[PDB]
Amino acid sequence: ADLRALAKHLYDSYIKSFPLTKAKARAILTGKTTDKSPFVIYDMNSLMMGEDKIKEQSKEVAIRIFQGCQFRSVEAVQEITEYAKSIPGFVNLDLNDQVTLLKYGVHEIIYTMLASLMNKDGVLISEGQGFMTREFLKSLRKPFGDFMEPKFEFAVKFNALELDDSDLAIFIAVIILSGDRPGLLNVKPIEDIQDNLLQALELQLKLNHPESSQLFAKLLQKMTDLRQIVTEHVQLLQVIKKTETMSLHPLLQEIYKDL
Amino acid sequence: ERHKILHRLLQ
Ligand SMILES: CC[C@H](NC(=O)c1ccc2c(c1)c(C)c(C)n2Cc1ccc(-c2ccccc2C(=O)O)cc1)c1ccccc1
Repeated sequence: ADLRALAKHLYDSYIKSFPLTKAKARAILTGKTTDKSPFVIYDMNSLMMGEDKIKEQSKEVAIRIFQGCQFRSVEAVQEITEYAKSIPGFVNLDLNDQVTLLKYGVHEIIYTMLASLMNKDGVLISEGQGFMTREFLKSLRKPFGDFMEPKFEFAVKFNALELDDSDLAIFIAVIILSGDRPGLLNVKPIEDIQDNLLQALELQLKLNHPESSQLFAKLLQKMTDLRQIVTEHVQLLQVIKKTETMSLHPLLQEIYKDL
Repeated sequence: ERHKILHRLLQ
């Protein structure tokens, strides 16, 4: 591979696949545009006003929010799938393996990219037109109060790495090509691709983050934290399954089935 | 087979 050409190809594809980039999100979050400010959502009244001002649905806040997260997740799975197809070699893999890689990869990827939309105090919503506070999300009734908080905890640590979109494009590709997913039929060709992606990621980080020479190592070690969030999320979903008499979008059910 | 929607997205 030409590792610089690969990195560029992945960045261009990431830009085509994901309409809200970390670059745009950071501009919005630091107020460095290009306004006006996003509408801030911190209580039920401001959530309701936000729906007016402006854009089955529960009239209960916790479920309304949970439903919004589902809809956005369904969109994210489609974007991620488009992106996966652009990774060299991916569409030549066994189709059962392609499905396996997406099934087990999407949570890791979603939560990695969600950090781009977060600062310590809240998260951009609705394509950046709104900003939903972390404390508001924490205040939701049980069991939903703990729905977002682990994502924020991860995000604060992960955002400390100061990755940009060009870094993230390669890291997300590395996540997709994970040869250790349960059920993979041909592990070798997945690892051959991941090996090239890791090389590209390493060079990219070395060149563009000269002050932190071991950022690559630091980034690879975030997988435990990321997988921990996913585990806590699946556990919460089980509690929600028992407690809520709740409907899950078919694509999400499909992902969770035998996960 | 067990993942109808994901399969369609992929092809
Ligand atoms: C993959 C598992 C899946 N998703 C997540 O856990 C998850 C959680 C939050 C997410 C995300 C994912 C993503 C991708 C984002 C961007 N966000 C942030 C977000 C914040 C607010 C809203 C929202 C709330 C109310 C009204 C409108 C909106 C809106 O922005 O449209 C939507 C998304 C999950 C599985 C089962 C149930 C719920 C979620």
